Amino acid sequence: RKTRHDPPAKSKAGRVATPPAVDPTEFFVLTERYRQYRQTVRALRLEFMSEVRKKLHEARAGVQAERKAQEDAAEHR
Amino acid sequence: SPYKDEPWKYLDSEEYQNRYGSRPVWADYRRNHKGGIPPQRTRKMCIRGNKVAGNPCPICRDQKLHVDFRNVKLLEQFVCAHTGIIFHAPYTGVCMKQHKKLTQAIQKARDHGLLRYHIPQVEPRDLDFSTTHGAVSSTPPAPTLVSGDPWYPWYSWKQPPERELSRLRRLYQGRLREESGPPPELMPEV
Amino acid sequence: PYPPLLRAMILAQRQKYGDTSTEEPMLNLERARIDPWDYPAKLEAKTKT
Amino acid sequence: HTIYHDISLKFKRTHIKMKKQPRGYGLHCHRAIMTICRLIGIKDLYAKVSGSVNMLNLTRGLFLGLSRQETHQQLADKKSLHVVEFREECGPLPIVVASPQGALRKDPEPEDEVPDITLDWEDVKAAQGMKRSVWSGLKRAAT
Amino acid sequence: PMKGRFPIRRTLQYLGQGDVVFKDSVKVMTVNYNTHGELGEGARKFVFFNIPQIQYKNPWVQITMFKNMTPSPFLRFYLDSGEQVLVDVESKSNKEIVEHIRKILGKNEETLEKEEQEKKQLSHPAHFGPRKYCLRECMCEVEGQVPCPGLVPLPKEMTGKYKAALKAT
Amino acid sequence: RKPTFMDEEVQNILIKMTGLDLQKIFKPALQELKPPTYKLMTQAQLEEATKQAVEAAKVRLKMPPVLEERAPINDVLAEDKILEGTETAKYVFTDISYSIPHRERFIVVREPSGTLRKASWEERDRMIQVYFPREGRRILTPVIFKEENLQTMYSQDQHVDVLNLCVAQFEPDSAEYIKIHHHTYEDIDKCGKYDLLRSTRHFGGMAWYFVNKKKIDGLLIDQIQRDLVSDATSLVHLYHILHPDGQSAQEAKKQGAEGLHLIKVFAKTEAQKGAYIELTLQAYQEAFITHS
Amino acid sequence: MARKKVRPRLIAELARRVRALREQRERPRDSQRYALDYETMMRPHSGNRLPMRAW
Amino acid sequence: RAYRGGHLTIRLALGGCTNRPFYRIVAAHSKCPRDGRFVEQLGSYDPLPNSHGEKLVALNFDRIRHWIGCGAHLSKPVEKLLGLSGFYPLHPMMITNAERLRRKRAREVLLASQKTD
RNA sequence: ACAGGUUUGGUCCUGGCCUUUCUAUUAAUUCUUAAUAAAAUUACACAUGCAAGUAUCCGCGCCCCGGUGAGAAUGCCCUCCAGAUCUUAA
Ligand SMILES: [Mg+2]
Ligand SMILES: [Mg+2]
Ligand SMILES: [Mg+2]
Ligand SMILES: [Mg+2]
Ligand SMILES: [Mg+2]
Ligand SMILES: [Mg+2]
Ligand SMILES: [Mg+2]
Ligand SMILES: [Mg+2]
Ligand SMILES: [Mg+2]
Ligand SMILES: [Mg+2]
Ligand SMILES: [Zn+2]
Ligand SMILES: [Zn+2]
Repeated sequence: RKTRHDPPAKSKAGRVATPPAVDPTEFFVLTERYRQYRQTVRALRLEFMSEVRKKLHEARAGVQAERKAQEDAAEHR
Repeated sequence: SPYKDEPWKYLDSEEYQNRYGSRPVWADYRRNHKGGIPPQRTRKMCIRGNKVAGNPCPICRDQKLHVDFRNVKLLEQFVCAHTGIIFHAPYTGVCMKQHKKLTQAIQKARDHGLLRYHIPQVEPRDLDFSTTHGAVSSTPPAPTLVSGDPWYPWYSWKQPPERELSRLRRLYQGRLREESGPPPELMPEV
Repeated sequence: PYPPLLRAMILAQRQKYGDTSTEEPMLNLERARIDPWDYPAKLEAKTKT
Repeated sequence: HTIYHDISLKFKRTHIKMKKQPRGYGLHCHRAIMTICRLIGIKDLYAKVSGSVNMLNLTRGLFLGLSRQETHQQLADKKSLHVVEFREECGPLPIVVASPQGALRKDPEPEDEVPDITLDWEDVKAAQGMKRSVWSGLKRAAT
Repeated sequence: PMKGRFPIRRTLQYLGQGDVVFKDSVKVMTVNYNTHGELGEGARKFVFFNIPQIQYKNPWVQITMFKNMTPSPFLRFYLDSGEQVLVDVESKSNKEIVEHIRKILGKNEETLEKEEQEKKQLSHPAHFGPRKYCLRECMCEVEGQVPCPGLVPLPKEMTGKYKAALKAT
Repeated sequence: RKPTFMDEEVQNILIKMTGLDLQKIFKPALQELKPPTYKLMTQAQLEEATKQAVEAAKVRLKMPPVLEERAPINDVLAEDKILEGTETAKYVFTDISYSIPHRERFIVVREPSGTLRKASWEERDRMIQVYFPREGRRILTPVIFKEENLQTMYSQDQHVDVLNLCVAQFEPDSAEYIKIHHHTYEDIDKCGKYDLLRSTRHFGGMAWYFVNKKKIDGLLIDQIQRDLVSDATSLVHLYHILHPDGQSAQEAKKQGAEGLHLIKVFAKTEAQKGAYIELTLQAYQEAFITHS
Repeated sequence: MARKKVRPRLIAELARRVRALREQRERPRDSQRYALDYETMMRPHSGNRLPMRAW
Repeated sequence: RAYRGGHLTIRLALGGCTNRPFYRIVAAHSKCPRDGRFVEQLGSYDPLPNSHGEKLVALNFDRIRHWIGCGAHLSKPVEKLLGLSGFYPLHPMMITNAERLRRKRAREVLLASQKTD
């Protein structure tokens, strides 16, 4: 690509982006599905964050980790 | 080759036993090279059209030797009876075009039980066989599945309200497109 | 309702532990509320508590 | 088809090192040692000659090393123990080839935890895979 | 090799066959032994043979020897918590010291097995990439899939030039 | 309480009936070779080496699990009408996880018609082979398992290799696995080649198939001709255990006959070539009594 | 990283102070920053053109 | 290398052969190249079907959900593949594309019916 | 290295060089098509085209990709991570 210190081209210096044609009956029914899908994926992301928290707590202060942490010191003594 | 149908007949014929005998076909063949060590790459192709490239290969010198996956006595001469490996081209003395075909014929014969090879003893894939898990068994269908409804109600095409249609058309003036209602259920063919 | 594959995964998870509960699992959307794009955002610096 | 044990002989100025080989490693030796073994009867052998390369000394040292061999039967007779061969392909099967004819000694041999063997760096390199020489893995003609 | 008294103890096999793996707490091993008397024969044989065996599999653990400082041979392990484990050896043989050390402070069979099983998980058979980390580079070589264009030529209907040419007309 | 192949009462008898033949168990294969090793051992050390070799050959003779035909997988998880013709081919999805067994992996398939179902066994095993290959498995079906190549491999008396290849290729609970196993079990007892499976790890499997097919005439006469009386009195006991309801099992109990007469009663009650079995038993008697 | 032969670059540190001072002293005021030409739809400060839907 | 920012993104690295695309599903940085340094490879995607007419797709769901809970973003083809698999709901882009395809088929049928008589 | 040639009236020993194998660039000679891989003199100076756009204004990215190896013996591997980015109440 270009750089921050490179000037733009002359063919696009005086160029503005143009939007395409918009179909309202399709755009609205697509935006509503967009929202219904984004809420679902947000809920799934929250579920995955909860699973990650559960696994991290099981790995930090788990009932399986404490047993080893105690039995190793016992055998050491 | 008069046979052209049974390559193994020549190996049992008399004109083979008096020429080669109990010795392999590459017994008296010696390949020339440049110094004390022959090259790691042998001749690519020894027969170009009708001309023979000087000293022919042990297989290519007598046209009655047909490379085929049926006559296993010929292919056995190129596989060590102890290690079961394939003899390489510098070891045999044949051209590469015939060595690749010999490797293919050996593999095809091993894939047909004609040529023996090592078969290791392999334990079963799974330690325990459990057909009760929900991976291979049937799962209780959803109430929306047994009813014939999509998994999500917003999967179907719903008609937006006329007020929302007008609100969109008021803001998207200039770029307005032809309207289109619900799409057909089944797509026809050509 | 959960997606089909994740629903099957959840139905197969607890089944191994001896849970015969055939109750339908649902995904909650309480914390899944999001603001539209027209909702203006804040411009101040966030406080790292 | 092979010799009994690995022979590392040192002639006047020719150092010969010959190792035992299975049925699949046929006469990968010097072009004169191969000529001698083809008339002797050895069909599988590996040999390396270092130092001098004189033909007469090479022949004399090869014959001396092949004559100073120790048969499994003679080893079993001198040790009063069974010479048990363990083929690597036959698994842990204790194959017996020579039996100690005579008085079978019931005294077990002293198991040395560290065998004081006289190894060679040329063999240590081959065991560790440090042989990066391009002339080592070259495909050559048959026997 | 050939030089030295025991050339066998300078081989990769000898250093790899020694199964002495300390725990994550041992940091320093100070071995103080003598050079006279029939008692320190075991300590001298241990220092001569088994020190490289332990040092090869414990590269992060310091191992320091001392000669003719105390009339009694001993070893001193300095743990991470500060506890000093003193092990006196006066008539112990070569293997007895190794077994005693493995019994007092070492990794169990299960401890080594779980670690060497967890290390196997990093190399996954399903991934793809170079031969250094993965078993397959390009999925073309799979027996069921489409072969590689450099090995098997693709038909004309699949070439991008034919699709770009049929769209021109 | 139906006796299964994994029951001890069947396994301990099958092991004794198979027997230990080290000269065939530890047989040099056709793989790479290396120079042998030599070491001096006493007689006690030789006996210890032989017993360790027996313990090792136990693992070689570990029996392969034989199961029944698994049920076909047919279950639809969802249906999407919008995907009626959006794709031409079907998408096969496989869950990769090293910490889970293969019997619990979700192998799903979205067909181009719009359905999302579970994959059949032939597709599940193929995908597991692709994403987790093991030595000895082919992704596609090998051509050697057809009738022509299989008949040729049987004529070349390679049934042990056929079994060791089929066990590695297919799952022991699939359909073609049982098909090929029964096909080779038909040929071995058609041609009288029971000796080829003497010391293999499939003798128990073929015996457990023969006791279910009630075809014991050929195996019994072949065991009698090899001077194997224990291997026949152990086979008749397996038959009696596997078929408790039967005249052969009831007459033996009501008579209290010994193991040597357990063969005669089985030859008289439910044997097809009973005259042949009786002639073979009499020929064994008139020879063994005179020679020993 | 951290070597014994590292040179104590001072110009790179002085340029930071120079540009920090020039950011605050020559800070463009919001008036001319948000000034707008209603004919060309071009910002005279930055040089960006406004979108077509906002015309 | 050192970046000024960026976010973890589970994308498809197109590493393959000419006229034979091959996408490796991988979680990597967002400012790194396509086939550059990555964090963890999860699955693979084969666009061209094999002899059985099947397009093989691989997903390591256990690590996928872990990374998504850790805060990794997804791309359009990754979301499309997840919707086709059933781990995520079907994408509205896929839905509207199916609707557009149905409308194109309907227009094709109408044109074929009007050009026949 | 399985090695071979080369000193001397001649032998042995010591000994250097070369040949034998494999890869890459240029030059000569010759030359028919496809596919795949790769296009490698220049940190010497550049004519010309394009490579950073998006958006109801705000803002966001603008050596990120891509390019090269002049300097640095620079470095490989290992602890700690300020700070920056994504989602959260953390
Ligand atoms: Mg520039
Ligand atoms: Mg010389
Ligand atoms: Mg490419
Ligand atoms: Mg001189
Ligand atoms: Mg050129
Ligand atoms: Mg030129
Ligand atoms: Mg902008
Ligand atoms: Mg670069
Ligand atoms: Mg310098
Ligand atoms: Mg940090
Ligand atoms: Zn040829
Ligand atoms: Zn490829």
